[PDB]
Amino acid sequence: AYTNSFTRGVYYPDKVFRSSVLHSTQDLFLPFFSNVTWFHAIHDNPVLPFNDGVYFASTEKSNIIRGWIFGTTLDSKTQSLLIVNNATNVVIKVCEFQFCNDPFLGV
Amino acid sequence: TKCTLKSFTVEKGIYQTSNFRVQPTESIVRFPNITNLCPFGEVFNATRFASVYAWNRKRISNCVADYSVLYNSASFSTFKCYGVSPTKLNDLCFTNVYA
Amino acid sequence: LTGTGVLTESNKKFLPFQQFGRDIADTTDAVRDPQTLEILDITPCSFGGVSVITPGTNTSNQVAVLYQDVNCTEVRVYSTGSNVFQTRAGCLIGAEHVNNSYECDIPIGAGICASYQTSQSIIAYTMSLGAENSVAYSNNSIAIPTNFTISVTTEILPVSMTKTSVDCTMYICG
Amino acid sequence: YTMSLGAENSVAYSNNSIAIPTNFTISVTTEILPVSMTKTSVDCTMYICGDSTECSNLLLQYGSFCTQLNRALTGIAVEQDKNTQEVFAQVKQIYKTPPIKDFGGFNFSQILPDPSKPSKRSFIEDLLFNKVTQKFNGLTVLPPLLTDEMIAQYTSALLAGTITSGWTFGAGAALQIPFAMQMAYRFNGIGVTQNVLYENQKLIANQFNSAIGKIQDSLSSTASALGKLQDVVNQNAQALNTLVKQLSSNFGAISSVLNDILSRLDPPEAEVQIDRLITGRLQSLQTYVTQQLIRAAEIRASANLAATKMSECVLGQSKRVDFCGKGYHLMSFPQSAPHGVVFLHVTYVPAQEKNFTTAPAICHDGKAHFPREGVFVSNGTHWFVTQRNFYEPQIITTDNTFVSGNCDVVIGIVNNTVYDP
Amino acid sequence: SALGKLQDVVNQNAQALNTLVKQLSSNFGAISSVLNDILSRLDPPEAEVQIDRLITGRLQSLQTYVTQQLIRAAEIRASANLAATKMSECVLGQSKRVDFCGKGYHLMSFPQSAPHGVVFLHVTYVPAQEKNFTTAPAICHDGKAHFPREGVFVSNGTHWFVTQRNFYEPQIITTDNTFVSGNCDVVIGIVNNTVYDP
Ligand SMILES: *[C@@H]1O[C@H](CO)[C@@H](O[C@@H]2O[C@H](CO)[C@@H](O)[C@H](O)[C@H]2NC(C)=O)[C@H](O)[C@H]1NC(C)=O
Ligand SMILES: *[C@@H]1O[C@H](CO)[C@@H](O[C@@H]2O[C@H](CO)[C@@H](O)[C@H](O)[C@H]2NC(C)=O)[C@H](O)[C@H]1NC(C)=O
Ligand SMILES: *[C@@H]1O[C@H](CO)[C@@H](O[C@@H]2O[C@H](CO)[C@@H](O)[C@H](O)[C@H]2NC(C)=O)[C@H](O)[C@H]1NC(C)=O
Ligand SMILES: *[C@@H]1O[C@H](CO)[C@@H](O[C@@H]2O[C@H](CO)[C@@H](O)[C@H](O)[C@H]2NC(C)=O)[C@H](O)[C@H]1NC(C)=O
Ligand SMILES: *[C@@H]1O[C@H](CO)[C@@H](O[C@@H]2O[C@H](CO)[C@@H](O)[C@H](O)[C@H]2NC(C)=O)[C@H](O)[C@H]1NC(C)=O
Ligand SMILES: *[C@@H]1O[C@H](CO)[C@@H](O[C@@H]2O[C@H](CO)[C@@H](O)[C@H](O)[C@H]2NC(C)=O)[C@H](O)[C@H]1NC(C)=O
Ligand SMILES: *[C@@H]1O[C@H](CO)[C@@H](O[C@@H]2O[C@H](CO)[C@@H](O)[C@H](O)[C@H]2NC(C)=O)[C@H](O)[C@H]1NC(C)=O
Ligand SMILES: *[C@@H]1O[C@H](CO)[C@@H](O)[C@H](O)[C@H]1NC(C)=O
Ligand SMILES: *[C@@H]1O[C@H](CO)[C@@H](O)[C@H](O)[C@H]1NC(C)=O
Ligand SMILES: *[C@@H]1O[C@H](CO)[C@@H](O)[C@H](O)[C@H]1NC(C)=O
Ligand SMILES: *[C@@H]1O[C@H](CO)[C@@H](O)[C@H](O)[C@H]1NC(C)=O
Ligand SMILES: *[C@@H]1O[C@H](CO)[C@@H](O)[C@H](O)[C@H]1NC(C)=O
Ligand SMILES: *[C@@H]1O[C@H](CO)[C@@H](O)[C@H](O)[C@H]1NC(C)=O
Ligand SMILES: *[C@@H]1O[C@H](CO)[C@@H](O)[C@H](O)[C@H]1NC(C)=O
Ligand SMILES: *[C@@H]1O[C@H](CO)[C@@H](O)[C@H](O)[C@H]1NC(C)=O
Ligand SMILES: *[C@@H]1O[C@H](CO)[C@@H](O)[C@H](O)[C@H]1NC(C)=O
Ligand SMILES: *[C@@H]1O[C@H](CO)[C@@H](O)[C@H](O)[C@H]1NC(C)=O
Repeated sequence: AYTNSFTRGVYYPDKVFRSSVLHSTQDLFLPFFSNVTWFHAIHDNPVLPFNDGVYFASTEKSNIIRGWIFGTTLDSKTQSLLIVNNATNVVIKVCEFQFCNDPFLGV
Repeated sequence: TKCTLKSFTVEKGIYQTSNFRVQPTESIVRFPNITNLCPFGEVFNATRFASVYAWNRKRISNCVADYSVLYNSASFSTFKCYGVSPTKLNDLCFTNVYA
Repeated sequence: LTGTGVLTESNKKFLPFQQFGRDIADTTDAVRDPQTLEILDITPCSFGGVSVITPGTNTSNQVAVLYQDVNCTEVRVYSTGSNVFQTRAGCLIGAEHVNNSYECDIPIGAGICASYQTSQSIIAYTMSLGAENSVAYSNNSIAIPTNFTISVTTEILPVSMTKTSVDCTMYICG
Repeated sequence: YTMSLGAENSVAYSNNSIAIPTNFTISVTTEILPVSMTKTSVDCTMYICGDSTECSNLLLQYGSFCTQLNRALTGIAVEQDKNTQEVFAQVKQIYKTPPIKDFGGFNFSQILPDPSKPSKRSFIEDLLFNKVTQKFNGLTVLPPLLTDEMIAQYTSALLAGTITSGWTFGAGAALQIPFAMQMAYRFNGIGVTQNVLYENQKLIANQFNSAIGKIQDSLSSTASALGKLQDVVNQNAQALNTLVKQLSSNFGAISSVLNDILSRLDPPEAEVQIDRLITGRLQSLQTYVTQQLIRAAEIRASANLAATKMSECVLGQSKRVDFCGKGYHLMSFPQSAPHGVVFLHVTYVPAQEKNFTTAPAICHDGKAHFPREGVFVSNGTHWFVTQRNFYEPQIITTDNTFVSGNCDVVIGIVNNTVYDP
Repeated sequence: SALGKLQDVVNQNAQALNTLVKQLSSNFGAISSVLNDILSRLDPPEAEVQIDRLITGRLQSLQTYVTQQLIRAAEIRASANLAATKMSECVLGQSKRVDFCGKGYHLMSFPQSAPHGVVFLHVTYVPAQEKNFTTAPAICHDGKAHFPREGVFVSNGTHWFVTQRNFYEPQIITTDNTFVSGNCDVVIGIVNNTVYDP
């Protein structure tokens, strides 16, 4: 499934304050009105390409989505960034983690 | 006006000759209120370094360093900087640092 | 980051990660004080053009100073007293303000002109546009000249300019 | 699509048919001319080397490059006030219309300054001012010598002179004349006998008032009215905005910010990078000044045209075709506008025509009779002589025609009789 | 100061040349403004660089001079075209264009040469003295409205006369001064008088 990204995906290109100005800058942005793949978590957690950068979006009411894994093989053979947000603690690690065939966290 | 027109005679009229600018009375020097030292001692004079393929990265934070005793040191066979002069270094309060 | 300017209070709500602001010209607009987390605007040390209104040195060495597009507030020798006249062109110091209008002599701007008059000094005034002369208009009255004058006027027009020629090779690499 | 070049309209030409208008319309058109442009001034030293002693010392190696650009911009600013003076300050006095505005039925309340309002400005001028729309960075704007109020006073004096004295106030002293008689002269000046004005004085006055009302409506509704002055303002704003933006360019330097170079590079390299920025910014200033000089020459030419129209259109009556609007020029009225002038051209335009049979001359006793003024027309039974620009048939008499030559010479001469009073 | 319009032009050209000459003293980043002092001191690998800087600066100065001269020449060309128009329609003819050939009603013009320019002596007719006369757009005789062929009707308080617009010269109102058009019930402000029939 795909949907329309419309005008989402705009971020501050740097940490310089600007006001009342139209500034033209070239960077890695999400193209306007592009197609974004819609994934479901009901009743499906595949591995997606990262390419040159990924735009991510989520809608929450009970904090179902709790982390991200980035890498190439995700099998302890290379370094893979692991980000987990558990209640109030954001944890970032770059260890050579040995991941399960289908990584998940239980309640 | 005489200097602006490069003449000791000024004809009748109105001339734009200079610009009024208030001059500063004192200088204002502002830096973060931190009185700590850098770990450069244990980074340069470390007991063992890492292999080039496994190059080690050491972030630094909240410290002050004097690269003049390093530029003046014959121990360092190579000291070359790009985008910033190695001499004028204790002026610009550095922002990010990764050794 | 170095510069010259007046540091003033601001109402610009900088984000926690933003340290410097910039103007249209990409110059520094404001800074966050590294010791006290407040945002201070940097306004270049108030400035403006300085023009000298003077009669020729064959008449007098007294001058008036026009500070362009400034208030008579922020303003070695020339002080900020005696005759100070605020005009829409700026703050004029040294010229006496005269209520009587005259034909414009040394133009200042925004309707204000200056001249050297009376013991003599530089005066500033609102320039006259001409004498006021109403027309005795009515629906049944016409004025017809009974006499005339033959006048001769002089109109001078440039036709040519000096036929200069530049030896570019000898000039650059003589 | 392929653009049309206008409607196709053949002319019913023949060797013995003339179309003479039987009715007319008084039209008012709006011609907008730039007179002046923003009196910009550039502090070349602060622009290139703002609050930098080292940069200024390096700039000193370029000699007079700075002061000659200040000189060029000063010359431009001065000639802008010369342009304003040439266009508006063409009257030696400052006349003022009397309270009685009974100008033969012509309503001028929408062009003469409203007494109630503080500044002497007409309703139309108020409409015009509502249509035309770096601070700490060297670039300054000088005020004009003549304020908008003073320009309004000059236009009021010129309008009052034109209304109360016709063209006499321009040549010499203002000689009062009833406005209807002024219009009688204006009609005689275009080949229309003055009796046409007096017979149609109420109709002409109503047509003029309606034309003024339409001008007010057009200027109060259409937003693309002052497209010639707004374009000039936009060009000057764009030039200044481009000049300001040029400060952000590197021109080959490591950074456009002079203070960031000074705090980072040693003199042997900082001087080189500053030399690159100075060269780039000086080239930018020279480009700006050259563009301003060319635009100023265009503005001066436009101002000279505006002054020519003021003198030969408002102060007099123009015989130059389409110089003062389409049609036969009667009069013009000046109005001020931001950095420009608006002329309201009142012209005579033929409205309705009939096909009449004509002849170059009429034979009576063998002599060839030619009209002193007008042409011969026939409605099919009788020949008449009438003025060229308005159908008004008159009996052919010895006071309308003259004799020259004989009937055997003129090609197309017709036989008739000439009445002898 | 009467000839300032031409003297300023001369001064501008002299000033431009003086500025150009002064431009030879600028370094433009070179070690010296004197080309011979660079040539006698530096080897080609550095002398060529210093000379390149001086050439760039002097060529930019020449281009600035030439551009200013082209703009000034265009202004002079427009002025010359105006002068030729004045010669043709002012000296060679008689101008009906208001204030084109001086203030007043143009009669004639006389050319005079001047250094790098032309001076026109404009001889014009200017009304000098005026009187307040009562006027009327038309005169009734037998119910017809009589209008002047040229000039206007005036009254000195007892008699109506017709006179040329630009000079008071009252004449008896006759059928050779007026013409008949329409009737008395149309013209607003028409007055009663008599028209003499020779
Ligand atoms: C018309 O004006 C001219 C001059 O503008 C008058 O000529 C002068 O008249 C006065 C007395 O009337 C003499 O004293 C002068 O010597 C005359 N000057 C010249 C050059 O002749 C002329 O008199 C005026 N005519 C009328 C009828 O007013
Ligand atoms: C001349 O025109 C003006 C405006 O077109 C007239 O003023 C208007 O008069 C009417 C009543 O006659 C008022 O209802 C309007 O409000 C007036 N306009 C304004 C802007 O106040 C004026 O009366 C006309 N004069 C003559 C003699 O016709
Ligand atoms: C000539 O044209 C004018 C208008 O261009 C005519 O005036 C109009 O006449 C109609 C009917 O007579 C009126 O309803 C309008 O109000 C008039 N207009 C104005 C502005 O008053 C005029 O009648 C025409 N005359 C001839 C002989 O054709
Ligand atoms: C051409 O014009 C003449 C002049 O008006 C017309 O002649 C008059 O026409 C009217 C029409 O009602 C008569 O009442 C007059 O008695 C006529 N007078 C004379 C002296 O003929 C003539 O009719 C017009 N012809 C056309 C075809 O329009
Ligand atoms: C205009 O009138 C004249 C004379 O009234 C005409 O001339 C006549 O032409 C015929 C034709 O050859 C001759 O037989 C007559 O002898 C001529 N008359 C005279 C007095 O010489 C002339 O032809 C007429 N033209 C038109 C166009 O009608
Ligand atoms: C208006 O002008 C007429 C024409 O000259 C004057 O009439 C003459 O006035 C003179 C005055 O000396 C008498 O001698 C003549 O006899 C008058 N002639 C006629 C035919 O009346 C008339 O006086 C002038 N009016 C005024 C008020 O000066
Ligand atoms: C000009 O003269 C005519 C007649 O000579 C005047 O017309 C008279 O006007 C009165 C007033 O309405 C009528 O009672 C008469 O019957 C009219 N006369 C005729 C012959 O019809 C006219 O009023 C005069 N105008 C002026 C300004 O004096
Ligand atoms: C998104 O996908 C649909 C069909 O899969 C396609 O028609 C549409 O053009 C795509 N959007 C864009 C921006 O290409
Ligand atoms: C989240 O996980 C980290 C890693 O062990 C742990 O230290 C922290 O207490 C956890 N927080 C919560 C709220 O579970
Ligand atoms: C390393 O040790 C030497 C002396 O053995 C000393 O001179 C040098 O400054 C030290 N380097 C640092 C970074 O402290
Ligand atoms: C001053 O002006 C007078 C005339 O106005 C002149 O004669 C004199 O030579 C001038 N002197 C100087 C020094 O300009
Ligand atoms: C100058 O400042 C005073 C108050 O500080 C103010 O009342 C006045 O209007 C100002 N004038 C101008 C020209 O800014
Ligand atoms: C000018 O006139 C005003 C009255 O509007 C008065 O207050 C002021 O003092 C006068 N100034 C001089 C110098 O006469
Ligand atoms: C004159 O006749 C032609 C014949 O077709 C006609 O087209 C034209 O409209 C007529 N002129 C007028 C003013 O109607
Ligand atoms: C005018 O044209 C018609 C066309 O048939 C012709 O018969 C007639 O002779 C012409 N008249 C003149 C004077 O050319
Ligand atoms: C005409 O009358 C007016 C009325 O005030 C007067 O001012 C004017 O001077 C008179 N003209 C002449 C020439 O006397
Ligand atoms: C001229 O104006 C006067 C002013 O009172 C008036 O009485 C008279 O009727 C007017 N006449 C005309 C023809 O307008």
